[PDB]
Amino acid sequence: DIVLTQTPAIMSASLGERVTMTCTANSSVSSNYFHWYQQKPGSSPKLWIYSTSNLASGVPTRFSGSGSGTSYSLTLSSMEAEDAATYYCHQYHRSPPTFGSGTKLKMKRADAAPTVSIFPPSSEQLTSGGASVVCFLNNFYPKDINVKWKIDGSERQNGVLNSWTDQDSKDSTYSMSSTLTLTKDEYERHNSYTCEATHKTSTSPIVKSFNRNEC
Amino acid sequence: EVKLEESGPELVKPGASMKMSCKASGYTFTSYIIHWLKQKPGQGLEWIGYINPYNDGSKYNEKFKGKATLTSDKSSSTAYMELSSLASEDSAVYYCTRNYGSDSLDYWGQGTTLTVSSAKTTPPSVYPLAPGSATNSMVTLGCLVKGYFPEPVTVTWNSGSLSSGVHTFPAVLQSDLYTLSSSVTVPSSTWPSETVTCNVAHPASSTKVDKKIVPRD
Ligand SMILES: *[C@@H]1O[C@H](CO[C@@H]2O[C@@H](C)[C@@H](O)[C@@H](O)[C@@H]2O)[C@@H](O)[C@H](O)[C@H]1NC(C)=O
Ligand SMILES: [K+]
Repeated sequence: DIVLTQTPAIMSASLGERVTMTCTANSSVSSNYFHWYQQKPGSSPKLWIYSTSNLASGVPTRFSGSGSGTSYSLTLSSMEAEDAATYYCHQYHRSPPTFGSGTKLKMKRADAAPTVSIFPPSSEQLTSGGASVVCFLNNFYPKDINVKWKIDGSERQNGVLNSWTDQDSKDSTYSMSSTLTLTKDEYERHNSYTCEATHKTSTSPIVKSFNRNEC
Repeated sequence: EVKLEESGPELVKPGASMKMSCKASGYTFTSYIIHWLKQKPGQGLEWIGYINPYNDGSKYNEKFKGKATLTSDKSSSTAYMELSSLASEDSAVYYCTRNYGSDSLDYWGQGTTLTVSSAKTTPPSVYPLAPGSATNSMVTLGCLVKGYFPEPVTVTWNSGSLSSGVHTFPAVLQSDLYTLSSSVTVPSSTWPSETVTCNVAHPASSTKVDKKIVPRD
């Protein structure tokens, strides 16, 4: 199980920029049995480069590969939006074949403020004895964001589930969902629920509120 | 067209075993080795072993030679992997893939999501997310998918969503139950005028949900 170390682990590139990523093996591996794969979130890997430098069917010509011995590289002459993905190297010089830890290549783009939307518990959920308040924070960049929940002015930290999408295929922004879940009894003891986002695009939080007396 | 079709997601209890399948079509099954690989969430790929359906010979990662047994059925052009004495760390997506020239992996199955856990298979509750009674040219709606186990769930929308207007968030586990959400942003002239529906499938429990996003009254 020959160790393959990929560097960098994470990197970003603007459109049109040259990108090179490397894979270093702990032992020498024949260039005929060195391959690269691309994987996008939620999908199977795709053969990208075979035997060091041959492009698989359908792979854009802006990609190339090179190397021998222990040092291999995948180069992208011009970063494009559809190239944001994780790339893995693979050696089959010996059994067992092994794969790299991956280089996650991201797309740099212009800053975008989150568009914030808040939703009260559905009448349907309220019959279950639970109550969730949901906040979407959509189409922002960069990924760095902080979300706070306030219940009648006091911060709530317990019962909050946050999840982030990876970069949108089209505009390359991130989105985030924040779900506050309480018991129905606890939910009905308060008036207003506020989700507050802090992001570099605004010195003020971007916020939305829902109050129970308005609905 | 070459296709590798894997069996569905499954939940298995600690200490039991799992057998999953990889159905090959569109080429001569017996002429190509099939590899089986493991991928944990947020990790790279780990090779388990291969099956040569020509001579029924399988080769194993030494790590897996006790736990894994790879077989094939020439009668149905199907390769199988059995994993025995399972524990929580066997939870992963498993791929079958075809060995091509110089042992590159050209065609891949869609993956089988295996969860090993003491928890119970539970179908999702799906809840509509509609704005509170308090509009812009665009309106965001959503659905909240709660209380299910195991992964995965799929969400598809019937809507007038705009460019980069659909976001389905990776599920988060809490206390043996998953929460997932999905948002859709549509022009405000399309809703509540035209019907918007969140369609959720949970293959592990053999359930679906077709939830209409109704405005709050
Ligand atoms: C594999 O290599 C890792 C990185 O070490 C560096 O690169 C290798 C190829 C050598 O040139 C070494 O002198 C370098 O410092 C190691 O961190 C790792 O321990 C190695 N793994 C094993 C199992 O030996
Ligand atoms: K319905």
